[PDB]
Amino acid sequence: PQITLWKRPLVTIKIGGQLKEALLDTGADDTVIEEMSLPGRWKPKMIGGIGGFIKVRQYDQIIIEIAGHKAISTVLVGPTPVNIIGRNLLTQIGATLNF
Amino acid sequence: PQITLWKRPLVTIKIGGQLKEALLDTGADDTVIEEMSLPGRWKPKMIGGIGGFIKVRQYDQIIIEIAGHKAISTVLVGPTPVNIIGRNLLTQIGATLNF
Ligand SMILES: CC(C)(C)NC(=O)[C@@H]1CN(Cc2cccnc2)CCN1C[C@@H](O)C[C@@H](Cc1ccccc1)C(=O)N[C@H]1c2ccccc2C[C@H]1O
Ligand SMILES: [Cl-]
Repeated sequence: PQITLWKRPLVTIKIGGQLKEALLDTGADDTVIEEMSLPGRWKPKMIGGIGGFIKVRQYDQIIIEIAGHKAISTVLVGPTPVNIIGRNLLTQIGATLNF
Repeated sequence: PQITLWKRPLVTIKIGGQLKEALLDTGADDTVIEEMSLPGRWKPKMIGGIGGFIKVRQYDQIIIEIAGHKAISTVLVGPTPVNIIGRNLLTQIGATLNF
């Protein structure tokens, strides 16, 4: 699709076998999902936003589907106020910002 | 142009007559610029991101140029880590997210 930006560019994702809504975020380097149970090994990380930092669980090689695109990438899980799809996955689905 | 997302989507902006670099951010509702001297009336506001909220100066009806595209909009100024161009201005220059 070509997504206009009058509202938040939200898409449906599947992660850990669960359907969720997430924000396509060109300003985010990484993909960060709200606190959930996810199976697998992980390692701690801290990531920085506009209001400071949060601690997350970094999961490598996680299967995730984004607006029907089947992907495999690193997914961070932590106390983000919104599910965020960042550049690591925007690149996998071939997204571009056009003007 | 059409900007891929292998790298941060950084562009040159002009604000207050001064050239700066900024991030085109579809995940940002608003536009927030690092602390700078900008003429004009303003009022305080809070904006929230990962990590919490920050207090900024809200300037209404500010002229700004984004990668050669002029626009007039609300611009926030405060202790943001990076200059961010949000949806309020992305929509004004006709930007879309495509995949
Ligand atoms: C990987 C991670 C997600 C942590 N990235 C960010 O938070 C980066 C941080 N940098 C900075 C950075 C910090 C440290 C290291 N490298 C980079 C600045 C830009 N953000 C990207 C933003 O797009 C993220 C969104 C998330 C969000 C959306 C809706 C509601 C809550 C949170 C964001 O912060 N948006 C907020 C926002 C932003 C600007 C203006 C107004 C508003 C309101 C709101 O839309
Ligand atoms: Cl859960």
